[PDB]
Amino acid sequence: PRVKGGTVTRKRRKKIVKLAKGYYGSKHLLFKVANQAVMKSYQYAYRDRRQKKRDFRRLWIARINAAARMQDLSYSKLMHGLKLAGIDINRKMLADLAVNDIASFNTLADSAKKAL
Amino acid sequence: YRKLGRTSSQRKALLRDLATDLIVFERIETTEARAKEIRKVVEKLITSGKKGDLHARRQAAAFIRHEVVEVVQVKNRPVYALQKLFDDVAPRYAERQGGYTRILKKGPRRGDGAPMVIIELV
Amino acid sequence: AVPFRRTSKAKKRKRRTHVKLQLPGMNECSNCGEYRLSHHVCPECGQYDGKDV
Amino acid sequence: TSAKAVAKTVRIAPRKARIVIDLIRGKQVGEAIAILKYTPRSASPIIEKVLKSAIANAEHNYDLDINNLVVEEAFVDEGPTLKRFRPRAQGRASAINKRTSHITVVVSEV
RNA sequence: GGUUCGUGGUAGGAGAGCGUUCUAAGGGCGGUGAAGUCAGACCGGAAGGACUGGUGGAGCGCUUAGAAGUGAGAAUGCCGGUAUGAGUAGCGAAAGAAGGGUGAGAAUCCCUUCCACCGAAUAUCUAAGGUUUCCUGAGGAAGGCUCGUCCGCUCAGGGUU
RNA sequence: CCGAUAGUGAACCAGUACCGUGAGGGAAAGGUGAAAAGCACCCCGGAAGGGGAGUGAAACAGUUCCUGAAACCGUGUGCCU
RNA sequence: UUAAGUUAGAAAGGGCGCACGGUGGAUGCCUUGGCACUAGGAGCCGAAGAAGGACGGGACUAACACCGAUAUGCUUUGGG
Ligand SMILES: [Mg+2]
Ligand SMILES: [Mg+2]
Ligand SMILES: [Mg+2]
Ligand SMILES: [Mg+2]
Ligand SMILES: [Mg+2]
Ligand SMILES: [Mg+2]
Ligand SMILES: [Mg+2]
Ligand SMILES: [Mg+2]
Ligand SMILES: [Mg+2]
Ligand SMILES: [Mg+2]
Ligand SMILES: [Mg+2]
Ligand SMILES: [Mg+2]
Ligand SMILES: [Mg+2]
Ligand SMILES: [Mg+2]
Ligand SMILES: [Mg+2]
Ligand SMILES: [Mg+2]
Ligand SMILES: [Mg+2]
Ligand SMILES: [Mg+2]
Ligand SMILES: [Mg+2]
Ligand SMILES: [Mg+2]
Ligand SMILES: [Zn+2]
Repeated sequence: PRVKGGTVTRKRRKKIVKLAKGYYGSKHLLFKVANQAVMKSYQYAYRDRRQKKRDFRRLWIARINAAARMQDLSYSKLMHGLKLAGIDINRKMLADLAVNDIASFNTLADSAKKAL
Repeated sequence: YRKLGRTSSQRKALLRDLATDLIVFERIETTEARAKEIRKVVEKLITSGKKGDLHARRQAAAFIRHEVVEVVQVKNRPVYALQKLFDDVAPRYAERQGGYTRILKKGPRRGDGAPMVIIELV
Repeated sequence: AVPFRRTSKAKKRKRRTHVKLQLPGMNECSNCGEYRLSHHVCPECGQYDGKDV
Repeated sequence: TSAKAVAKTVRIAPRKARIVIDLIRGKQVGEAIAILKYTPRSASPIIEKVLKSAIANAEHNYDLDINNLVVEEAFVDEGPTLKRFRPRAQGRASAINKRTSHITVVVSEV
């Protein structure tokens, strides 16, 4: 029996074109360039799930550095201080205190100075 | 002066044809560019007419076309464009210094969008 | 000589920003009561709006 | 409330009809008809007949006020293309698209 | 069921599967709306699968097996459609003008006048070749490189002794 | 076994049209509806084509008329420029 | 008022999203036609003019089909 290429092709290509929603010009209309754009988007998203983790740690460190220099410590001294003190609060939590509860951050910065 | 998409001899022929038409019919419809050239040539023919003497008649005769305007019936004799210029048109502008013609803007022609005008004696 | 790349829809549409007609220069006549080109004769009345013929 | 007329498969290229239809969009019908009368384009007469047809529809069928009408919508859709051939040099024939237009005008009160 | 060690990968080996058409058998859905089609923020580890609503208007799933014209993005692939270049190149040697007419509409059809061109031809016969193109009356979709009321075009009648 | 790019080259006036001096080469092109009930009449328009009205289960089924994807062409606008 | 500073808004046109159309003829459903076979039959026509054609035949007939100046049919036997 003959199997004509009916429907499966259109269904598969239309899904890929829908994933290219919002892309510029031909990239959200045409299967050949949409399929490239979607493959490339997935590759970037994979790469950026790793890069995101690096980027946020750089942001936190920069904020901890700013708040620590207001207490006459560098980031490198404060983090050494907190390690010697035995304080295990991570950079995301420290950066949060440095923006939202500076009084609490100053308390930890004192604990750091004491350990040094 | 305007070149009207024509060679020198073609342009002289065109100017003579239109000049005669305006003297014969007294009101013609043509393109704006043609009308703006015709006013110069027709007003000079009427000037020759106002001058009236044989020398001016022969200067006009060198330009005006040998066309019959009408047949008057006295026997019946024809009236030639040159006779009309010197016997009919010229005298009616005896007291008027210049400005024997006027151009009324009509509108664009269907087939080529050419801006058409009425040019008329007065 | 020949297009190196096809022109995108956006680029084609930008090029055509200036490919358009202007509105004709027209106005309502008093004697006619209808629109006419300025400095032209009004056919509705059948003469020049000012100068009677 | 609104009245529409369509001229289907008019033998004029859509681009050539659109450049004119763009003048009358949003205008009062009186001004629209004037604009078309004094726009020297092949499309102007064709669009005028569609617009006057739409106005007649508005007056006869729906009993709207003709003095009060505005061109609510006007647009040109592609019709079926006539395919022709022009003989070029060296025995080659080049395609000629004799394109057609569907010209729609909608008129409304205000 | 735990424990331990593993899980980058081209050619390539191995395995498990998804989906398509058809058949069988069971069991179903469907004019209270089948397939297809469109949309969506749903589900599965993937291939993929549902649900809901629009369109559609009569056929189609599911389970287990079976059989294959069984899966496309590339072949300067084949066929069709539609873009881009672009309102761009081009519109194929040449003199036209105005008045009058016709017509829904006229640079382009008809008439008049003037102008211009060929004239050992761009004139008159005639063979070949073509085969109705000839005449008359209607026509203006397409054809005519524009227009068209006109035509070697369309439709009727005719016409060659 | 095929179901209209398939199956014959040919589902349709196909070895036709068309190409070629000739031998020869050689297409494209299926579907209104159950029934013509194939849109009287009115309106704009020279016509074409529309808008009503009517028929029909449906006319967004209107003489090539089941469905009607994508490219491509437009109108409108929420956010951006 | 002056000065210094800051910030908004804009669309000739364009982008993204959505909605609604057009074009186009994919898809599904359908089948007038094909494809491969099986069983049986039949395997030749022609000077008594074949195969295959040309031109004709209708009230009007361009085409197809049918027919041959007895031409869109004639005689006869059966069926209905
Ligand atoms: Mg000379
Ligand atoms: Mg040649
Ligand atoms: Mg691996
Ligand atoms: Mg590893
Ligand atoms: Mg293997
Ligand atoms: Mg099926
Ligand atoms: Mg479909
Ligand atoms: Mg295959
Ligand atoms: Mg392809
Ligand atoms: Mg260019
Ligand atoms: Mg140029
Ligand atoms: Mg040019
Ligand atoms: Mg020429
Ligand atoms: Mg010689
Ligand atoms: Mg003739
Ligand atoms: Mg034409
Ligand atoms: Mg004629
Ligand atoms: Mg076939
Ligand atoms: Mg199909
Ligand atoms: Mg159709
Ligand atoms: Zn006036």
